[PDB]
Amino acid sequence: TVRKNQATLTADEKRRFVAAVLELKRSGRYDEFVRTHNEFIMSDTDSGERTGHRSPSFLPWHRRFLLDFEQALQSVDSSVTLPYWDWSADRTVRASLWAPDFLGGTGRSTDGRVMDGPFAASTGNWPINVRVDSRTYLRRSLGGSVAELPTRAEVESVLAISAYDLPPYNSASEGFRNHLEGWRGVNLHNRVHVWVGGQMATGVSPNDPVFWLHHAYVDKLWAEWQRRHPDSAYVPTGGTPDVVDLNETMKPWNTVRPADLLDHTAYYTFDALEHH
Amino acid sequence: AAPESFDEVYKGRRIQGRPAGYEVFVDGVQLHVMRNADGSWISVVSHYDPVPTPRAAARAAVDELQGAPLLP
Ligand SMILES: [Cu+2]
Ligand SMILES: [Cu+2]
Ligand SMILES: [Cu+2]
Ligand SMILES: [Cu+2]
Repeated sequence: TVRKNQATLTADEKRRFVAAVLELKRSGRYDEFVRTHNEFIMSDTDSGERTGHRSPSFLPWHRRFLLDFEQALQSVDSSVTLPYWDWSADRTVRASLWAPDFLGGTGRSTDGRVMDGPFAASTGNWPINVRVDSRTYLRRSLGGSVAELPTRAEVESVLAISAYDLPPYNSASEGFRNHLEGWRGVNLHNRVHVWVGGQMATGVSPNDPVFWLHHAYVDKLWAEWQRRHPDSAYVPTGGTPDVVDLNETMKPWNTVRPADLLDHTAYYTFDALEHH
Repeated sequence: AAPESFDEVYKGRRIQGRPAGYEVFVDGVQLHVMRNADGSWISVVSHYDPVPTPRAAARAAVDELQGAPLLP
């Protein structure tokens, strides 16, 4: 019930996380998370209904999506929690993240295929089934399409933004949510997807297990923003067309509101989270 | 006011775009694309990476695909 920095996992925790992810894949459950995410990112538009992306509910929606996935992991092995990837710190291909005992490395030159780790196509254990093209193998090009992951100083600049979100509550917004998402400013969350490349750069980005670790750290940064800004909170707070207001429920669950997801501590804690 | 249509061969592949609110095709297979508020574009195979135009999104898809057929 503690989410830990990936860099701190023990060999046994890495093993159990890998095995639980692979069992959700085998049983068919994993692919439906990939599908859900793609459906939402293909439908979340700036000029219409938007829930999982490009909108204030980007953060609570991914928080609940990650909770669904973590609960599915825990049904296979109750000891497993989602770890997080602090990409401001572990910013090279040399990070133990990308070691063959954890997620495997970058893809080869020719076709971007990941050739090592538990998710390499050659293992037979990670078919890419939910996809936008014919290729059925995990791909990555770490640092190929953008040179650099965000730095801590860039992160700090975003954490300093006091307003949670602003009209028009889309990819054009000023404020924290859209700078954290990355459509404006120095670009945190979007740029990491682009830096990993392969399926992580696409609508079917949960095909790469690093998806979860990236979003767990995005989620941690929301929690950090909250501590920096106890006087700020989720907006909008009612009556906003096409956007999920604080007390409105969110699709696909329909039974939970951003209000139910602001306080992570109802569901989990971090290994380390600074006091305000 | 939609962008103009286009049709060219880019890296051996035919990319087409036309207003619909805008459709893109790679070798006759529709590619999901979306316009951002600021006028930039993305496709489903580059969905976190804004590019200025639909043709730019089509070319980015051809770059991404490395010869692979798109799936509907
Ligand atoms: Cu889209
Ligand atoms: Cu997403
Ligand atoms: Cu994302
Ligand atoms: Cu204070």
